Amino acid sequence: KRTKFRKQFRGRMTGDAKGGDYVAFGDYGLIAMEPAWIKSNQIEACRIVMSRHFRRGGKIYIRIFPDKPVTKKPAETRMGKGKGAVEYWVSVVKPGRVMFEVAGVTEEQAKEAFRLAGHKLPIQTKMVKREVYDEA
Amino acid sequence: GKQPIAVPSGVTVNAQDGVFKVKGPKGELTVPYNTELTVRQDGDQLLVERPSDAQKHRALHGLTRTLVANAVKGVSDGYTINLELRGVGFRAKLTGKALEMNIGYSHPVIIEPPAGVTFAVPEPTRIDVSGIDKQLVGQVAANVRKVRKPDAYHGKGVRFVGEQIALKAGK
Amino acid sequence: MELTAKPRTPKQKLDESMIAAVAYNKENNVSFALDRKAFDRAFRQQSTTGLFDITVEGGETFPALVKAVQMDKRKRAPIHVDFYMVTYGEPVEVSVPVHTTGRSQGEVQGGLVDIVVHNLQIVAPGPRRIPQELVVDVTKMNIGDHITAGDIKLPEGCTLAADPELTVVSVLPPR
Amino acid sequence: MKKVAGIVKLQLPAGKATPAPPVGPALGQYGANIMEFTKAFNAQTADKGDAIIPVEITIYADRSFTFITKTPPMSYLIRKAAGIGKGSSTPNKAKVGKLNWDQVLEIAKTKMPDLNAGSVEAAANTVAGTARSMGVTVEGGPNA
Amino acid sequence: MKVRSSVKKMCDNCKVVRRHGRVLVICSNVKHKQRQG
RNA sequence: GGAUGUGUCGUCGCAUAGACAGCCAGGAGGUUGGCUUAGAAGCAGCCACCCUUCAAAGAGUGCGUAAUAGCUCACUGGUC
RNA sequence: GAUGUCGGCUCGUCGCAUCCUGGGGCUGAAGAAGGUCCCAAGGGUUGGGCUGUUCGCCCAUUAAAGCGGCACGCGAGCUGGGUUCAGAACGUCGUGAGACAGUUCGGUCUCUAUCCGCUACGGGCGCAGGAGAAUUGAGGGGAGUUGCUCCUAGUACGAG
Repeated sequence: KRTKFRKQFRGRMTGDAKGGDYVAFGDYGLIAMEPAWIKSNQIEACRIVMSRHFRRGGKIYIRIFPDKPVTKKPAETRMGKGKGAVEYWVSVVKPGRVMFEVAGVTEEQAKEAFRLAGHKLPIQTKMVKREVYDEA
Repeated sequence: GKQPIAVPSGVTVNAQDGVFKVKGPKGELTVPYNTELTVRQDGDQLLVERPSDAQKHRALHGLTRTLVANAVKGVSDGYTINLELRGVGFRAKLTGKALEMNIGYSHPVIIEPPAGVTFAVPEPTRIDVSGIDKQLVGQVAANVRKVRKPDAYHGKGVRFVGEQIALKAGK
Repeated sequence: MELTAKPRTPKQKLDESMIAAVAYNKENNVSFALDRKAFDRAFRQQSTTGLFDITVEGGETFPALVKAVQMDKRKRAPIHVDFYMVTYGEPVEVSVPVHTTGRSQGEVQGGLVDIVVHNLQIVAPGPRRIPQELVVDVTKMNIGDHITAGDIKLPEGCTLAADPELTVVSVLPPR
Repeated sequence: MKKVAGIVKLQLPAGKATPAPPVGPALGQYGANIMEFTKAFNAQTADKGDAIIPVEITIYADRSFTFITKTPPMSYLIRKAAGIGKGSSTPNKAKVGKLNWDQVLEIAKTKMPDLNAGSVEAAANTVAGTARSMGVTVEGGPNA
Repeated sequence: MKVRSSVKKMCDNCKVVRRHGRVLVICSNVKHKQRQG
C-alpha cells in the first residue's frame, strides 16, 4: 500500500515495461498489458479478492507496491501552489509487467483468482505460467 | 447436411423453375425455394444437392429438403395437431367448422379456421387442428394455444396433451 | 532446427515467421537465423539443458546449447536467442530446475510445500551427460522443513554451484 | 392422508422412538399410530441392544407400515470397539484411535446381508475404506 | 426479462441465441432470461 | 465488458479397430462417507474422496426439501 | 461608447434518464395490492397555509399530483416581494471617517414598432380567351385526458 517515508511529490511520463520479470515466486502469474497508475486501494481491491477465493495457501504475490504520491484540488480556486500531497498513492505499471502470480493452486483454481482481480483493475491483462528463465 | 428423400407414390413433383410445384392425394401443394439450390429426383428417391458448402448455402440446403419432405407426408398423409382444454368449465363446442372456446372470459371466444384448415372436437375438453400444410396448422394451433396459455400455478388453458407445465406453487 | 540465413539484415524474416539467434563457443561465432515455429516448439522441450541438431543451410550440423533467450514484453513471444556450441568435456555451467514428487508430509498436515528456488544452477555439468532435469524429495518435509543444495541428491559427478545451506524447498504453513 | 412416493429411513438408538424429537412429526403429520412402532421395535431389538440399529420403514396405502431390523452402522461399531466419543473433524491433523483386524471379522460376518462385494477379501477392503474416512488406522497388512 | 450489458450463461441451459441484431439468452428456467436489449 | 456474426492464421483434443449431439435402457452396494449441527443423507461449511461388483456406474453436476425424497449428470450397450 | 439581475404572473414549446394513463418480461407473482426491468412522451399532472422565494414542510384531494432544457425561457410583456444606490436603526468591527457573514422600515422600473417573426384582412399580377358558379385534394392545422358505479361475478383464486 502506502510507503513508510520519503520526499512528498513527483511528475508523470511513460513507455513500455523494464524490470517486470515473469515466472518467479510461483507458477501462475498475471500481466499488465497497458500504461496506467495502479491505485494502492485498487490493489487491496485485488489482494483481498484473491484472498477470499483461496481459503488458504497465501501463495499470492503483489510485486507492484506503490512508489508515488499524486495530488488534488483543495476545493477549487487556483491561487496557491502545489497541493494535496495526501490525495493518494500510486504505482505506475507499464505493459508486460507482472502485478500478480499465484502458486500451488490448480490452474482454474487460479484462472479465477485473477479473473476476478482483473475486474477491479483499470487495465487489460492476461495470465501466464512458465518458460521464464532469464536471470536467477 | 441433409440428403435422404422419401417421395412415396401419391406425390408428383415439378421442379419447373423456382415454383417447386407439387400434387398429391391430399391436394396439390406448392413450395418455393432457391434456384441455385440444386435439386430434382434421381433414379427413384430424390435429393437436393448444393453448390458451395459452409453457411449461406448449407443452410438453405438443410432448409429445402426438410421443407419438401414435408409436402410429401404433406399431400401424402395430411397433418393434424391435438390440443387439450384444461381447467374448471373450460370447453369448446363448434359452429360449422368454427372452434368455440369457453375459458373463463366474461364472454365466449370464437375461432375461425382459414383457407385449408379444419376444426374437430372429441369431448369439449380436447381439441384438434388437422389439415394439409404443416405450417398453418402449427401456425394456427398456435392462435388457439394462445387464446389462453397455461398458468404457473395451475397450468390452465389450452396446452399440448403431453405438455410439461410444472407449477410455481404459491400460498 | 534448420536455421539458414544469418545476415545483419532480417527483413526477409522479420515478417516471415523466424526467430534469430547466434551460436558460438570461442572458435566460430557463425551469424544465424532459424525459424520461429521450430525453435518455438523446440526449446520448449529441451529447454536450457537440451543441445540440438544445427544443420545450418548447406549442411554443417553443430552441437550447442540454449544459453540465454530474450522474448517480447506485451507479447510473451520471444525475439532473440543465443546458442552456446556444445563442448566435449566441460561446457561452462548449467541452469537446472528443482522438482518434487511423492506427497509431502506437510501438505495434508495442513500447510503447503514451497519450491523457494525453481531452477538451480550447478558448477561443472559435464558435457554429453547434463541433467535435463532434477527430481527431489519432499515427503519427509513437515511443518517448516527446509531442504537445501547440500541435500539434493546429485546425478553422480555434477557439483553444486549454489551455496549449500540455501533453502531450495520449504513446506510453508497454512493461511 | 398421504401416499408418500418415497421410502422412510432412519436410525433409532436402542428402543426409544417415543419422545417428540426422535419421530413425532415424522409420523404425526401423516395421520397414523406410533405407539405401536415403539413396542414393535424394542421387542425385536431385544437380542442386540445398547447399540444403534438402522431400520427402514415401508408405508403402504392403508396406513400400514413395516420394518426390517438390519445391522448397526459401521460408524458406531468403531466407536464401540475403539471407544470413540465423537468423530473428529480433522482426520489429517489429529487421528482418533486404533483397532485390530479382528474387530472387522465380526463386522463382515454380521453385516453380511448388506455386503454384496466379492468374498471375504473384497469384503474386507471396503471396511478399511470407511474407517479411513473416520480417523482410525489399519494394523498389519500385506508383506511383513 | 433481464436486460444486462454483460450477457452470459448462468447454468447448463442458458442458450445464447441471435435474433435480429440482438444477443439473447433463453434458459429452461426463466429468471435466467437475458438480453443485452 | 458481452457475445457459436463472419474472414485468415496457431494449440491442444478426442476418437471407422465406428466417437459428437440425438434416441431406448442403465446407473451401482458400503454410506444418511466422518466430521458440524435443531437437523442437512453426491449438493449451507471442515476432512477426505478409498473399498466391492462390473460392461458400467464418481463419497460426486445442478435443481429440489425443514433433512427426506424426486428430477439429470460424469462411466456403459445397441441403433445410425 | 451597457448581453437588465433572484422570485412570481402570462404566455408557451422541447427532451426523456415517464409522475398517471397504453403494452409487455421476470417476481420470492395465489387474488386483490405491489416490486422491478423493457417499449412507450398522445394527452394530463389539483386547490389551500408558512416563506421574496426557488426549494421544502404541511391541510385536503388526485390516475398523477415527473424531472429538465429554451440567455437558471419569457421586464421594448406586467410586477418588483428579493438583492449589489442616496435616508434611518440595532448588533457587531473601527480611536475615527466609515464598515458588515448581518438584520430592519423607506425608496420615480422610459406613450410613439423600421427590418425578420407572428395573428388577422385587403390591393396587384399571375394561372394562354372574356366571364358566372360548383368542386378534387397535393399538402397543412386542430383534437388526441381520466375517474367512479353496474353487469358479467360474489365467479376464477383463495384455508378463509
